[PDB]
Parts: sequence; C-alpha cells; structure tokens
Amino acid sequence: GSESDSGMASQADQKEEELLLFWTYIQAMLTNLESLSLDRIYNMLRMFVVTGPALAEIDLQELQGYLQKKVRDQQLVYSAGVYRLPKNCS
Amino acid sequence: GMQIFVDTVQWKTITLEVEPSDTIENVKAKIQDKEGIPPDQQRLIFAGKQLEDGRTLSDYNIQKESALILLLTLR
Amino acid sequence: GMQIFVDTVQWKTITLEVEPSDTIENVKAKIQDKEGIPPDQQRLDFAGKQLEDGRTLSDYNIQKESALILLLTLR
Repeated sequence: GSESDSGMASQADQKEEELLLFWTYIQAMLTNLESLSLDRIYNMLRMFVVTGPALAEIDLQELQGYLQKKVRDQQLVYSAGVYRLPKNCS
Repeated sequence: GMQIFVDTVQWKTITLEVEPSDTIENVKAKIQDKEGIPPDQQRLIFAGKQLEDGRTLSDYNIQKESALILLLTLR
Repeated sequence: GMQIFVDTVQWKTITLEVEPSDTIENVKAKIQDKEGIPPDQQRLDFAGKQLEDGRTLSDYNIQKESALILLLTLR
C-alpha cells in the first residue's frame, strides 16, 4: 500500500525510480545471493533496461559507475573481482 | 575434528506455462504449488514492473519466453 | 498459452563436521546423503577453488567452521 512515494520533479522522478528499481534487484539479490560477478547484475539491469524505456538503455560507465558509487558509499563490498552486499557493518 | 559450513546456492531459471486471462495471483500461487516458491517471501518483478495480484497476465502483456525475476525477503 | 521463465534464488548454509585425515569424497557423500546434493550436478567451491573429491581435507588445510559455496554444474 504505497503510491505517493515518487515525488514531483516532472523529469527526475522516472530516473530515480528506474535506478531505485535496479537497486531493488541488486539489493534483494545480494541480501541472499551474496556472491556475483558485475557481469551478472550488469546482464540483469540491461535486461530490465532494454525491456522498457528505462533511460533509453544505460551504458558501461553508468552501471560500472553505479557499483563504483555503492563501493565508495560502503553500500557494496568488492570481494576478489566479485560483488556482494555488506551484510555486516564491521 | 573440524566443522565446515557448506553454502548451497540455487541461482537458476525455471520454465512454466500461463494464459493471458489468468490473474497474477494464479502465477505466484502455481509457482508456490509446484516449486514451493513463497509469493510474498519471494517478491516478483516481471520485465521491470512489480506484480499486483488483482491484475491479469495480459494486463502487463506477458508474451512468450518472457523472464520474471524472483527476489527473496529484502524489506 | 505462453510459456515463461521464473529466475529463482534459494541460498542455505549447512553445517557438518569432518576430519583432516578424510577425503573430500566423504563431504561429497555427506551433502549427497543429507539433501541429495549431486556433486556432478552441483560442484563445491572454496575461496575460488573447486574441491576435487580425490583430495584430502588436510590437503586444503580446512579450518573449523570453514565456509564453502556449492555452485551449479560448472567443472
């Protein structure tokens, strides 16, 4: 029962909500499936980006830069060339 | 001697059939029935949209060989 | 009607005890007895290295409470 949680920007709404959807995949994915290559979640985001008008399809720098941000926010843990969520803070 | 934790992961795709005139509740119920997939515990997103029970397959335009993602309990 | 694909995640951590003197085929037969986990259908991984069943636990220097992730049939 959630509807009004989108805001009003007349442009940036869709974008935030598309990226938040992508994060709804990768967050809930790594919550249990806590071990996957960038290429796996890349293939998934790109599937759900091409199926709709989501950003008119993203790019490497966007998706890689998304992971990069998460790591630099400490909201992603980079293992040995493989991504997983910090299910522990410390 | 010493113990080990063996983490069994099942990351895999399943295949089923469905009709356009069926509701979404039937899809989540039939994967629950067959595979033991708990619908609310494992939240579904189809083609980049979250599924409302009250809607039909045709409502979202479920074409053939279409892919659904199953995300386990997040929040 | 139309046939669709549902992409399932099911992760679970098991706990057993093993000996340093035992072979990996012991651990194999344990998971294969417990949940019917077939080694040929789902090979075990340890820090990015496959456990060959002909090897020994001490051969890998296995620690107590060591975590190993079983990946789907991939060599």
